[PDB]
Amino acid sequence: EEWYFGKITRRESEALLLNPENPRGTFLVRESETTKGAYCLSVSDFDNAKGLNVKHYKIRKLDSGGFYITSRTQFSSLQQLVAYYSKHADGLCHRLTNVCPT
Ligand SMILES: CC(=O)N[C@@H](Cc1ccc(OP(=O)(O)O)cc1)C(=O)N[C@@H](CCC(=O)O)C(=O)N[C@H](CCC1CCCCC1)C(N)=O
Repeated sequence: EEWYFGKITRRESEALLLNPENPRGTFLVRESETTKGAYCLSVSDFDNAKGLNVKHYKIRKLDSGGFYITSRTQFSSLQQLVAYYSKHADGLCHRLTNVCPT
């Protein structure tokens, strides 16, 4: 239940997002399974080559500071990241739209 999904798997994230009900920009935030201390923004997309597909963006945190996907654009928290990208794609595949249901 969203937007923070905590310790779900990459593949489980993907199975959730890829519900055909879900529009482009459907998203969740999870822990990164593989980088410890990182988080992950997982977003549903579409192209006519791949069809329905998902992109994953690592969210790093500086020790000393803020959260980021790109290091020139930082946030003092995860809700501020999410609020930003809800208004602007700014290099993401798509603007954040629905939170992932379930
Ligand atoms: C295999 C994979 O998904 N890697 C992920 C990263 C990841 C790793 C571990 C995670 O943790 P976990 O193991 O739990 O999933 C979660 C996510 C990945 O590279 N995404 C791509 C972007 C999505 C895509 O275009 O696909 C990525 O960073 N692009 C970078 C940077 C691109 C830019 C684009 C402009 C805005 C700032 C980012 C690159 N190439 O310069």
